[PDB]
Amino acid sequence: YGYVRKVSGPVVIADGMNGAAMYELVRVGHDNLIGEIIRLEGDSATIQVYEETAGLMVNDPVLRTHKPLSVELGPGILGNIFDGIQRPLKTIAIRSGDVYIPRGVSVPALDKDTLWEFQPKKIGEGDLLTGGDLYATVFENSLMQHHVALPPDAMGKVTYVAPAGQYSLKDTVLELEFQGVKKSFTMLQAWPVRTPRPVSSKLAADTPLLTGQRVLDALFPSVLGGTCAIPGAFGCGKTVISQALSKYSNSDTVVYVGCGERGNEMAEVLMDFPQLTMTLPDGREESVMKRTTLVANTSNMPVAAREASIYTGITIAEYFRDMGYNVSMMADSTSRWAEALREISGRLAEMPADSGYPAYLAARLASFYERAGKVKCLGGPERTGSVTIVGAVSPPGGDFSDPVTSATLSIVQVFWGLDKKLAQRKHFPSVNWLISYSKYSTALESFYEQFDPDFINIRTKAREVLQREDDLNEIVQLVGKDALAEGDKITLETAKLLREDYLAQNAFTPYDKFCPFYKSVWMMRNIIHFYNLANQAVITYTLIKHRLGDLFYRLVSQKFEDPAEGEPALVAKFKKLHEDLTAGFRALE
Amino acid sequence: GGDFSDPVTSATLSIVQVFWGLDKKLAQRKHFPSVNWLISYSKYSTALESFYEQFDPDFINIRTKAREVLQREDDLNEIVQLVGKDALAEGDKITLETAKLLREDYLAQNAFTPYDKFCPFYKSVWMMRNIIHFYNLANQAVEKGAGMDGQKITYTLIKHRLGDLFYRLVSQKFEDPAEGEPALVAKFKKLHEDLTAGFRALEDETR
Amino acid sequence: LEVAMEYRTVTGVAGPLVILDKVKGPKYYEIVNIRLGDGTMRRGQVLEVDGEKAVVQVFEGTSGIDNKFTTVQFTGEVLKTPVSLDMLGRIFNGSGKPIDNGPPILPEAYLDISGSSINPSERTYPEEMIQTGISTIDVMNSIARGQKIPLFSAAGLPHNEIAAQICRQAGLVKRLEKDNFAIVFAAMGVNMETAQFFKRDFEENGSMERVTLFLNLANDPTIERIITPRIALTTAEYLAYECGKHVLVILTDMSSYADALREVSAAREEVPGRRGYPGYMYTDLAQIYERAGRIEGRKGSITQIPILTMPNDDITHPTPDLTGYITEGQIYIDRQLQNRQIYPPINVLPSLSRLMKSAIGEGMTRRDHSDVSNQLYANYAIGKDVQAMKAVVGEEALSSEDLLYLEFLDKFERKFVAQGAYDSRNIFQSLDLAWTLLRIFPRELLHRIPGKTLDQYYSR
Amino acid sequence: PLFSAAGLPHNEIAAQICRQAGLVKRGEEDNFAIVFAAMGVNMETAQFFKRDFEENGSMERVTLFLNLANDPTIERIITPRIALTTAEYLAYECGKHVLVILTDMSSYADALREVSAAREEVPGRRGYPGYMYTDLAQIYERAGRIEGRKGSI
Amino acid sequence: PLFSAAGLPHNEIAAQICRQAGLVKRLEKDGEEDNFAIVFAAMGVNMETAQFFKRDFEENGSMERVTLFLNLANDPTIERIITPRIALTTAEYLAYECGKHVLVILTDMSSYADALREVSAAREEVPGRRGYPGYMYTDLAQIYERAGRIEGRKGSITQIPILTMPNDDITHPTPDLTGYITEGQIYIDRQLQNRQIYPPINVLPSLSRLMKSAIGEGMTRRDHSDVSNQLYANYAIGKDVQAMKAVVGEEALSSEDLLYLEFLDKFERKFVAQGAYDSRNIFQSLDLAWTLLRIFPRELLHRIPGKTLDQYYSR
Amino acid sequence: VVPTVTMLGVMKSRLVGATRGHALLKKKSDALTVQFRQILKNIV
Amino acid sequence: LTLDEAIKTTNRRVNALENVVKPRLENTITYIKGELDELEREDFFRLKKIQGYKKREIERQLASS
Repeated sequence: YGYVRKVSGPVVIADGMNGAAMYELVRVGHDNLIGEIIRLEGDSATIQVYEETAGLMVNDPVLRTHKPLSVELGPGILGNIFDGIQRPLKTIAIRSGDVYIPRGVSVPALDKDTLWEFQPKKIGEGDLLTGGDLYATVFENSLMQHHVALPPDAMGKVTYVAPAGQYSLKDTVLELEFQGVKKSFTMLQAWPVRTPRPVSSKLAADTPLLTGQRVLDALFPSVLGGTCAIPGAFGCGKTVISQALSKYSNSDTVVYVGCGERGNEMAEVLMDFPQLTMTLPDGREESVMKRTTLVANTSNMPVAAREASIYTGITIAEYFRDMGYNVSMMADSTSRWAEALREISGRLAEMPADSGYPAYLAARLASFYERAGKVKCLGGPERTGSVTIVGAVSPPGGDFSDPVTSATLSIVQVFWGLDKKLAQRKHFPSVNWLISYSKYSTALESFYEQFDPDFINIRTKAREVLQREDDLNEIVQLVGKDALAEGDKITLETAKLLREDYLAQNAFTPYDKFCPFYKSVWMMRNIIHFYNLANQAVITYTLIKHRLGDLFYRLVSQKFEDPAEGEPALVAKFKKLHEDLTAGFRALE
Repeated sequence: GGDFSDPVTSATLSIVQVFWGLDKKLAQRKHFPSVNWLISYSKYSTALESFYEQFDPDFINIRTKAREVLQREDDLNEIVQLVGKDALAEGDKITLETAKLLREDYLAQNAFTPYDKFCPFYKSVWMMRNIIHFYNLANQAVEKGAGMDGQKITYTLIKHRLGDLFYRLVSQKFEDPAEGEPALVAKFKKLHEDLTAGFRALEDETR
Repeated sequence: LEVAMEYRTVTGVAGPLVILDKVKGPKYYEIVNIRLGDGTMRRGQVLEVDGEKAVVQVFEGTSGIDNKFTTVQFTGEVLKTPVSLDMLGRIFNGSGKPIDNGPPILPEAYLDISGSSINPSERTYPEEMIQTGISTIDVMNSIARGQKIPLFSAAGLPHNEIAAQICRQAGLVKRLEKDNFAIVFAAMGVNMETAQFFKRDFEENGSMERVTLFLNLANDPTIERIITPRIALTTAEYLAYECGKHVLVILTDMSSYADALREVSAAREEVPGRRGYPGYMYTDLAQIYERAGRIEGRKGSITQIPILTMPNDDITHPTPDLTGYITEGQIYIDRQLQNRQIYPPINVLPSLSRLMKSAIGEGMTRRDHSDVSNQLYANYAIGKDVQAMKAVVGEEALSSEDLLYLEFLDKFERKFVAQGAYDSRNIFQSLDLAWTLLRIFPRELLHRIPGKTLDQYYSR
Repeated sequence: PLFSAAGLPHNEIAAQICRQAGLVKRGEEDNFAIVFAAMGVNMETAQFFKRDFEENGSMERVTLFLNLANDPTIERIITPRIALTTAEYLAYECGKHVLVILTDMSSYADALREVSAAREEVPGRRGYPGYMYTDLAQIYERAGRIEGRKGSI
Repeated sequence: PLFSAAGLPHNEIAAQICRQAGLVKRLEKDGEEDNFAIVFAAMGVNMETAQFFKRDFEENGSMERVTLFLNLANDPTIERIITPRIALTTAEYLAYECGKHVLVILTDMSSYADALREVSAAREEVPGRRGYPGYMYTDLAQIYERAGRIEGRKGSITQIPILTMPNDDITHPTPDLTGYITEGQIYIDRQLQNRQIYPPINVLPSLSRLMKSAIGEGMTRRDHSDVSNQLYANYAIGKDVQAMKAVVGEEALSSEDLLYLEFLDKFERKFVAQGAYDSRNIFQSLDLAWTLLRIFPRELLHRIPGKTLDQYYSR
Repeated sequence: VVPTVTMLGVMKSRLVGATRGHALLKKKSDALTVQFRQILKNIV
Repeated sequence: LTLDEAIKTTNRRVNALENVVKPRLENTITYIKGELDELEREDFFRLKKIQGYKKREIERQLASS
């Protein structure tokens, strides 16, 4: 019930919708075009339709949905591929057979006829349960067990519990009554993208995001449930860091979110993920897709879907965190999302602000980024998850002055700063140590000292060495290495060794594909301790340089060792090398 | 006074085939025809190939050489604005001399006197050929390097001991068209012969 | 089976628009034919509809229309262009009506323009190279079947000559690796004189069985200039994914297309967007471009080389800066090189392809492609720097290597880049020329070249 | 005010000033009561403020008006109004001197810009509302000493 | 139109022109009809400026000749959009239908553009550049194109509408349109005023389309065009030389550079400057210009032809 | 200076030219410094 | 002596000239986009408001009849 009255491009006016609500999604026309309500002036409505509105007919029916832009969560959310508006691309392609996306597809987000193995918890048929209680878990696939949380805003004494067995989402797995009225819940939960997910308490982040790369792990650490920023426009560093996060990061899940980038780039990345495979610490070999969800909205996709992809991804990440899993979101191109928002604002004729973006761009970006953090779960049993966002930025020409870049730098705690200059100089990590920073180091210092009380001092010494590296750089630039003192020469040599041996990774090489934090800490110790032990001896720089050739080779090889030997063997080898270097530095003095 | 971003200007340049872009800077310097030769263009240069070939089968090459000379001079004007003509070599110096001669002789025209009231195509092409031939011969001479100096020494040699040809070149604009083509053509052919005598007589004693 | 009603209720004419009075159940983007009082015929498109109202944008202008003698006969359609396999080898007007003195197309299908987007799951990374015959493109800025590479130009620069050369010389590199190559050629808002150039080039090309020249003049109605690239993209999509044929598309002066979209948007009383261009221009250009790509389920592909004019000879203009993000490359035409009388004035050093690595490989093209490309890049840069230094150091103090780089720069500018307008060059002989230029330096001097390649080719 | 770009320790300076605030003493009942407005602060900054204020032991004389970035943008405009009204009541109508603190005034400016752009009002420089001077006056132009009363803001 | 900015003495030089304007033909020119019968129309003028003009006209003995239509700033704004039209109608009647040469001084045309802006805004019309009405060009054409000699009558109308750029620019719509329409542009530069030269007229931006018609051997020295075109070129090239020497140092300059700098100094000091009550005969002005030119050698005088050089390079 | 699109283009061109000239002057200064170091070594 | 002169010129260009020009470019960009572009939208927005008011008044007058 409801018919269109005026169709001016994307904007659509439909009469007979007195009961419509603002921002309620609606189905327009026989083709089931999907659009969101904007203005409810009079008894009429106003809808902007995402897909092309060409060919609409006056008095074509309009069908309400009684729900805002929402995502159907539950089993089967992992692995698949979804559009910006939560449209399963893979199943759409299989059903329609052809390649083109049909104008008005109506495939449900998750297949409601597929069977998943279900088994309840030890709860009783007449017990009491509340919102967020974990009443069952499902083996969606191997090694990615999926907990079934009773939806929030739903509570009451238990009435029926489905016994363990094979079931589908259409089955009524749960039914309960709060008052005399009883409600039955399936395995599918719908939640609006704009509304965040209910939380019990925002904890303080207390565990680093071990990305497997030494430069990010030690120099500029990032904590679970913490924002991150990447100036990714070239050098494939964004692809490299995304692959590292998918394969080696501590997160139990990853939710890539791609909006408004080049279509072939998304093709390349979405073909790269299935090829990516990660080995289990127990020796098992798995596929990253078994723990990966992908929301990719190319430029050809409607602008509104491009804007909504980010919120869809963050809501998916929050739902994953609802069962205490550590999940990491990855916004492919926030600049593209901002451009989509700008286009939408221009469609709405909103008053332009700085550089043309709407005045709420900073506010909306902050609202999105504020959802990341380590959070106590809702409902029992007690557990705690985390959501960390590693959303990248694409400043125009590298000038960190655009409002998107400025707002992101103002909100994001940790900025890693990939540099194209290092990429030109053949640097695999490509992380510019001169601009990167980790504002969460003060909070992470508790764990840093618990693991090793000397590690934080080593990090401070390394930061001082990096600061003096540029000083020695202009010193050599203006007068040369001749004017450098023995201590200055030792400091410069140690800085160069740190840059070319530990601060840089080798990625492609099997020995340096993954850098454990243990190996990173031992390498940092074997570098800094040797640097000091050589420093206080000032001894002729040439003499120590000649007599430390074996020590220099050991320091260089302190990163060539493969992780095959494991932590106990590599730690012992690094300790022996450090002791030998200390003996050589002290005895020869 | 307004850049090409003007909507009328952009619309015209999106359609117009030949742009005689006059520059206000040339108007300040009182260069009266005032066409800026860096920003102007003519997309008809390809269709006129037959007419240029039949009139003079070597005009295209001399025109391209003149364009290259003008572009090179405009390019190193910025460098001179920083360092100065001290580092200018023989080739650069001769290129700038030829560019200045082309700018003040060829590209100017009074139009208030019979010298420049109406320049027929033959007179213009003869001026262009004379200037380009002088440039090419001078470049070849300074590249010869005879007399153990050559180079800018040979440039000064041709600008001092051979400067009468230079003055006749810079005054060639005054060939009165009323004298008729058979007379002006003979005069320019004689000037070309005298120019060929130079840079060969100058090379006789090896500078 | 329904004969569309021919309403005669014109109740307002203004500019290009005519507002009908009491149309019963219109369609938003319907297409309507107008029979004026004098009997002449005009075709118009339907813009925003309302209660019984329908604003119609009329082609060919609106002169002579009167509110009591003009009939507006609807159709109930959305401009399904006629598409067939025999559409190749013929020149078409802006709206699709053939102008090659031939018959109208007998269609194998009526595909609606502005086709539905490709499922991103079904895309596949582009592979293999597409030979263009221009050395600067196929050596240092290689092109792969499936890219969307702009050709940024400016007013006065010979963009159309490069367009014609690409249209003629385009071919498949895989000739030596061991004919399904079609070139949908679209030209939007060309000058009145370049129309003769395009007609001549496509009337004596020698490979007419490949090209299809959709042509839209400047004085043709604007809405034709909007529809022309969409018609071309639809025909290319059909010939690629519905006929299994590799397809290349050249869009000429999409800045004119942007201006046409600006003209249409203003007529609908919409507020102008940033810098005058409508805000939806990003969506429009993304819609035009993203139709390319390689489909896993089909053996065909679409590769775009859209030619864009950058006003004021700068990239800050909204159209080039906007298309920079969508695409993955930039092949600039430099004004100074045109002044230097190098016929292809492509500034190779500024130019780059964001995914030129896919075209370079072993199976496709030749093994030494990446090495020679990088060596040429680096040596050109060095030569430019050395020329700049010689402008200020007097050139007497330059070392031997400085003179080597100077002569290499001169040779590269005057023998490699300056390809003739008709000197078709296969990639193999283009690389042979590159090696000819490279071999001047000592074998040990080419630092960027990896081992086992110098020994193979440096011996000539 | 304190002029300090993003990322600078101005929050730490504000916390130190508030915790160490006191008269010249050259009295405790009329001593400095601090009204601490917080317009558009991050959650981590909010927890830091709460913990730092609870640690100094001066909770007995400090009021926090916290407004996170999650809260609605219009609700941020009334936070300084409420803070200054409570300060006015404490100082003029009760006597004790009040040391009003508002963090991230640029967040308040952004809230004003968003609200004005919503209603499509006449824009000043940088798209800000043309009455921003008057609003910043109605916020700032309350500090001072009134003759008949011993308070001070 | 005299282009000026706020604070520059455009009113003073306008009064000087009013007091000094006269015929030149063979230096021969009662002349009551030759008397220019100045019609002065002031729009949006500070009362001090009106008093100044009144006193100057009274003192110069022209009180029986000049005519003043005043629209002071405190006076209603709308009357500023009628005052110049009234002045031009009065000038037309005094010249064409009465045979008197007439001179008109419209003052502060920007104060007329402001009235146009106010009227257009009050009507909710579509704005143009900087919010000015889209038809400001038509109004400015209507207000300027009402001057010029007419074949059938012995009269004439010559107007000097002074203009005030808002932020001392030219891209502003009002000075831009005035430059488009009017056949001239006299530029008064802030740089010259900062250097304390009473006539700050920058001779390089200046332009007169009908300059080639007024001059000539029949009414001026034969070298006038040459002299002007050479001084302009030397001043422009010398300014470029000074700009170069500002960065390369006074030492790096060549002999020609030093000659150009000396020419600039003596041109801006001895030539441009003139007394606030002292005129200069056109032949005296040409003599001064020739003294300025003769700094350079005969070779450097490229624009001047040898025929005029022989009669003037020595004098 | 008065702000305009042409003025913006002129300022951008001036900045680009200044950067190029600065690079050229830095190269010249480096060469002169190398020559001076060689002369000092020869004198020593 | 030559190196001192060249170094002085280079340092002056790096410090004074470029850092003088770049603020000028930023101010020119801000003056155009920050003001003229904003005003153009505001002018057109007010015009559209005037048109909407006229249409609403016409509709109300017709309904009152």
